[PDB]
Amino acid sequence: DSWDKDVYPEPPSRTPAPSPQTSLPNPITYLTKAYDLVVDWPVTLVREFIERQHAKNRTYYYHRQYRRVPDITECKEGDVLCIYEAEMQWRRDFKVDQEIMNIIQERLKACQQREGENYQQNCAKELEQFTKVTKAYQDRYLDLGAYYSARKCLAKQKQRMLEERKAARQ
Amino acid sequence: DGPEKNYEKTLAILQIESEKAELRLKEQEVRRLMRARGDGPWYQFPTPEKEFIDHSPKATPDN
Repeated sequence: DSWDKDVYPEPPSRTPAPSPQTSLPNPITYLTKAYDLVVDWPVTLVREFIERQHAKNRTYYYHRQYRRVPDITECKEGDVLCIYEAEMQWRRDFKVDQEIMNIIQERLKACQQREGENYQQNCAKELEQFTKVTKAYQDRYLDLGAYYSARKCLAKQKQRMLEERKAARQ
Repeated sequence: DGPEKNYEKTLAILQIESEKAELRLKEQEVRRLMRARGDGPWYQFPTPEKEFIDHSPKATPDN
């Protein structure tokens, strides 16, 4: 379980206790007990052996955080070095935002499947987060072309800010 | 080798290409200005030579 509930929330399961009002045996319970004893125990033993071997030959890998280079806004046009660094960090942030959108979509699908018949009521916050992140994504990356760039994103943001400022005049 | 090698190599390549483009535009402007008014080393069209003018006194004084 590398994943954490902070980024992939899951409500605690509330399963009811059995109430076997009938006298018949339960083939589901018998098959689950036999399935555990026959399949789950050897698989658990194999995985424990594998994990013991991994703990013997344990190694590590890291994350490689990048630091913020100067952006496209604060250096002169025609300077290909600053433009290159700003373009690379913008493409990096673009890919990160793609995966943020993927995380929100996974969260929404998990909410819908977990709630089932009550998805129209108790998935309100998941749908609200999905709508807000969709609106922000549409504000920053939507109309950019197949040659999307930091310069094009900046031009779109400046046009949107100009329209909002003009609307705020009246 | 890692991402930093390709990153810095791309930066060096971009610097070389940008300087070459700047120099090509400068060469075009310099050539245009020189041919418009020849005052630099280039487009120096010839002229009859001084060293074959006879400066000796002539048979006629009015020369």
